[PDB]
Amino acid sequence: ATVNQLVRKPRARKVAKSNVPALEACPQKRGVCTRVYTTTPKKPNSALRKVCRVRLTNGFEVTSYIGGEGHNLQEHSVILIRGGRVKLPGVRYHTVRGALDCSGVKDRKQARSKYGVKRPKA
Amino acid sequence: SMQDPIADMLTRIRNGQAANKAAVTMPSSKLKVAIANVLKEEGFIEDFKVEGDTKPELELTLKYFQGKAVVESIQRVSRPGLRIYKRKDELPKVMAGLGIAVVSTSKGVMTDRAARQAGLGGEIICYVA
RNA sequence: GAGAAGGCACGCUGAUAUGUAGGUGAGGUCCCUCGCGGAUGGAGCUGAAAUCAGUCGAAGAUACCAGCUGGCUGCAACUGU
RNA sequence: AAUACGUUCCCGGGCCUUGUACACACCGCCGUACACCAUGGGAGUGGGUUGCAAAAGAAGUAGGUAGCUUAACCUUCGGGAGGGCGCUUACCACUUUGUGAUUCAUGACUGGGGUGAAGUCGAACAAGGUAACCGUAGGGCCUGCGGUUGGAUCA
RNA sequence: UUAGCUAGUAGGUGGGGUAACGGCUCACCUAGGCGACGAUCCCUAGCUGGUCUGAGAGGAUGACCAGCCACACUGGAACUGAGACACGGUCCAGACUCCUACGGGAGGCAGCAGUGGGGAAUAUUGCACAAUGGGCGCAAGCCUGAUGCAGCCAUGCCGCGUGUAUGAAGAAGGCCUUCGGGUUGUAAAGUACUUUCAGCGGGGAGGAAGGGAGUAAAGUUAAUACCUUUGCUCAUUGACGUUACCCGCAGAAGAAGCACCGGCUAACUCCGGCCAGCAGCCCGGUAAUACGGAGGGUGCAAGCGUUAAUCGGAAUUACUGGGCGUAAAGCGCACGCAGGCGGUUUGUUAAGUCAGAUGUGAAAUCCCCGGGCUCAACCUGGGAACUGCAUCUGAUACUGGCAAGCUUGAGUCUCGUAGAGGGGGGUAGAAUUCCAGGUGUAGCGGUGAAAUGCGUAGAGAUCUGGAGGAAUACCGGUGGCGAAGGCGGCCCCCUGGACGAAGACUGACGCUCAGGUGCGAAAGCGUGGGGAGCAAACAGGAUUAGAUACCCUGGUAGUCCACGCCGUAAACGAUGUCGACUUGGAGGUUGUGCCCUUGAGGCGUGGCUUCCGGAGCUAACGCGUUAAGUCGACCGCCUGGGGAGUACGGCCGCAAGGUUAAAACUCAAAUGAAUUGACGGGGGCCCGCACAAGCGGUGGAGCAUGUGGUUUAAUUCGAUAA
Repeated sequence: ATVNQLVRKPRARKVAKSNVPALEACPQKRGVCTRVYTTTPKKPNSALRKVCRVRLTNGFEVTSYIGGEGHNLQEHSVILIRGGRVKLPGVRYHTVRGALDCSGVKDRKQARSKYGVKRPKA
Repeated sequence: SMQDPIADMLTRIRNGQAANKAAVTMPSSKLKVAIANVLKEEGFIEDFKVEGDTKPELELTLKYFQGKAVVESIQRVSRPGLRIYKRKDELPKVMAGLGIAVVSTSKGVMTDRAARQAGLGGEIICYVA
């Protein structure tokens, strides 16, 4: 652009839109499980992904993934969600295992801190 | 229309050097003659002469070394659309000192190192490397 | 559409101004190719509206007189017959 | 034994060239039932903020003052000046009314959009079997008019 | 996707008011002021030194520390005072909470702790005024949730420890194994040694200056009192605190976890079925280095990971530092105001520019050299820096202003040239259709083939006359004119532009252009005509599985004219306008000059134009003096693919719709050019019992045999060019 064209209208920095807008610049958000169900992946993959819908404390209603093998999550369960999408279109948040309603994945021995599993004492 | 005759002189020099022209001719001017003087005393052109009285015609004799162009690069820095003035402590050096930068200081048109030794700044006319 | 809706002011007395702006226009003076003339001239007469101050009553468009208003919709364009 | 004139057509193959949105490579992509997500319209409904025209007028400050009261000062001892309260006017907050503007949420119903190994019916890419596309108009893409080559073949 | 705003509004005179100028306020007068350099309106927001990031320019940000501002439950107001319209003052009103004898009262933690609540999340209802500072006081001193400290939290930075040395045939168990062994691994056990830190006990700075009481000297004074200052003496002043630090004791004794190991990215094996699951971007359908567990290893380490957020990488908003022929991007074209830029010479100014000096740019922070904490973090001395702003004095090259010029850019005039340039009127011939008539007879028309359709009421064919509308064969041509859209018989009338020759003239009068205006194919709309041919819609006949299509027979709008509207096209050279420079070749078209013009000749010189191609440029294709090469001025436009040139709002329109123009959401692609194949209901060439020419069969019958299916206890398994 001509220097005069920039003087009259400067460069407009491209604005980046968040990938986790329901957190509102917070690392975690608390919400209640509205509906717990399963979903089928997309194309290449084939499974039954454990997912849940949760109305957060700021009013946002989002679908959140439940990682790990096995979960005891029912309706009205108040869980803690964090960012991190599932590549399962639409799901953009993860449920923190070991956070105030979601028990840790039982029988974990490796990467326990990622699933809220206490260290097995000898 | 013709709104920058100095850039036109630089472009004529560049195109005559790329076409292996022996000499280039152009309408003359005081600033053109000063820049041609700076180019000749620095060794980028062989000679220059101004012919004519009512319509002076400036003729620069281009220079070659090994059948190659002596002027590798010549750019207009300060131009009508954007004027560039520099202080003596921020005068530019072309090719890390191997090239020259024609600067128009209050004591005439000179090179960047001459303006630095004279403790002067001014308008950066062109870069000649 | 619309006077949409809605609101404010409103009497009397005084002052501005012993009656104002405006209207009307005598005498006078001047001119005139002269008359039911022209110009100037302002006496007298008439006279709103407004502002300010005061003042009375529960109430000042005080009586008679003198639109109810808004929203949605059917039908017919309309005034008319 | 018969027949083969010949390479126009069917099939398969070889060489060259051309177009291609194909490359597990022609046995190779578009638009109208179900689920979810976000969104436009929608009779309205509830909030926030705010404009205009008003009404209102606590306390306070200031102007006015005949009613009540009043130590310093003046006085002829009678009072006077001044002050204070009360009243009142001006400004003004809350508040009230009417009518608009804007924003959010919401709403029967309705329009499209996106996503989803696996549903139904049948334009583009080769000259895609009617060349494709652009503007426009008419009719579960086609046709008319004009334009482009970002069309193939041309003894 | 906010363009107009403002009535005390702008200014003036006078009165008042303030500590002070002032529409600060009032009366009157004038009619102004702000605004495209964004006024007004709407949303968000405390500002700065600074912090993070970055090579830098920038981007993000404003917690702690320091400066400024604003607020003190919400709204308003004043009083006292030097200072307030006042956090812990006053009055009023409101909401709320509490006491009440029901008549009245009281309160404001956004001070320090603390409570409930909200949240993913942020601490003690602690000690002392011992130091610094503050208020009051002559002072002693009193007050001080400032402050000095302490408590809690791995929240961050920094430092230290969780031992050290030796230790093998390398024990056991674990894991793997070609079963040989390898690895965990000197790792462990064992042996020798040590004791930082923590635990127990004993010493012990510094933060402490002062203040008090005494005396002595000096000053003051009439005074050897009192007071002030100055020496010395004495007894004291610490919350931290059991301080820092030091010394002794005992014993390896009290102290290692987290993530990862497919690639990016350091680190590999075993075991358990597209499920369970992993995933920052590109695994798992029965020997998964990707899931889960184990062994081993890798990286960090009192931490380790995940999430959230900023910058970087991202030259991915490109000022430094990008692009627009085909990948996203040149407005359809032009005129033109504001704006941007501007040929050449002289003089002058000194506004931009440059140089020097002065003032300022708070301290802290950043950086450099040192110092003190046992080191570091941290604290700190000095310096540099603060790239900025203002003023003053000079410089005059360039830009700007002013004045005078100049002719080369730009225009005017003279004479001619070519042209489908435009508007209006007239006319000509060929042809289609229709009407009337003559001849003539059974078909015509159409198609791949048909049929619908016309025809014995005489069609088609042919001949004659007439009517009407539309378009202009041959010329005709990668020819011409026009800004673009476009313009095609001939003639006349009006009219624009371009070019050339030789001169004369004006003297920068120029280029570009947001907003603005004008022109703008076809289709479409309105009014009034016209209507031969063609032909959306429509009807019928075909084709087809269907055929709302292609094909056929008709046929309305429309196409045509006048006047308005529409304002869009693959409006294309997918290439904005203007100017300068850079090797060539062959043509076309249109002027002009020269020569016994030899010739329809040759040689120059302009304008426009087509093809090829050199350097150069390009991702390539290709462009290439008519650039997509080298530059300059200005404008328009682009920022991944969809959603989407869509919705809403505005403007425009009779309508159709045009124009300006997002968001949520969703994917890791979408795309351009070229390459090797494959394919084509593309082309060329050529073969094969491939077709054609023939002969004999199979499919029909009975049986043999193999298969499928069915049946069965089994009808074993496999083969599907089977």
